[PDB]
Amino acid sequence: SGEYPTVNEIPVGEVRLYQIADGVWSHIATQSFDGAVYPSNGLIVRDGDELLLIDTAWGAKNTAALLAEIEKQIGLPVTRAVSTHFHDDRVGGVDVLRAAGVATYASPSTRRLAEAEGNEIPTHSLEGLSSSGDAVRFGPVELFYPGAAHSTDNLVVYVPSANVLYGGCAVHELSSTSAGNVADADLAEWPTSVERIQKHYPEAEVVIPGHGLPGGLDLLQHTANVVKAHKN
Ligand SMILES: C[C@@H](c1cccc2c(-c3ccc(CS(C)(=O)=O)c(F)c3)c(C(=O)O)[nH]c12)n1cc(CNS(=O)(=O)CCN)nn1
Ligand SMILES: [Zn+2]
Ligand SMILES: [Zn+2]
Repeated sequence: SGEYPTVNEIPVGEVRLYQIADGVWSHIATQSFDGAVYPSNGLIVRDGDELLLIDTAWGAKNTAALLAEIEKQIGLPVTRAVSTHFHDDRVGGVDVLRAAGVATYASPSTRRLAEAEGNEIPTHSLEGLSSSGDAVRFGPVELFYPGAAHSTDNLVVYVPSANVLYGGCAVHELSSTSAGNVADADLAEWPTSVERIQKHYPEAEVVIPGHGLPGGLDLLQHTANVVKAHKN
């Protein structure tokens, strides 16, 4: 009823939306993985009379529920989606999106890694993001490649109209005391990549992690702190 939703308000298979700013929402869903349940976030950004989606809802059925929740709560069509890295919490549901008429995008690096892993594969390649510090415009957002962090391909997303920074899984929530799922991470490079984010988006007012509660710019330093402690 107004607070940012958590697993306890989200059974696996339901999706909730949360208004971040004018024309900016996060989507929250839950999924089971290796016998434990986790929340995950994505983003929705108004693009005139259309919507841009950032990341799936972690699974085909969750992503179908996401589209249904968007129709219920917003009522504008999702025309494009960007996946910010290759794991299932970002691309699982791309097939559902593609069958719903959504054009799906990711960097070539994400597409290659998704294909190699057996995950669903966005249709279109996002060029211009292969070097750390690269940025490109995509509808109402800027996509930024900070360097290797949670994964080698992770992208972050900035909504300049609202100073909203969606860090994806390269950014952790303030309550975290570990670095999450680090199987594909570069713990040595991650702090440098976070520093690049901090330098590029110093005016960010809301920072949204890939999992957990949004906050302010402090999430960036906190992430560097937990990653460094994990590496150690
Ligand atoms: C789907 C995704 C994934 C699944 C389950 C959990 C996560 C997590 C995660 C996020 C937060 C916490 C709480 S916290 C900051 O306090 O720790 C946490 F405890 C874990 C992440 C992530 O951090 O963003 N991602 C999660 N995933 C898959 C792979 C590679 N697959 S693999 O089977 O593991 C190795 C085989 N190659 N990596 N990530
Ligand atoms: Zn991941
Ligand atoms: Zn993640």
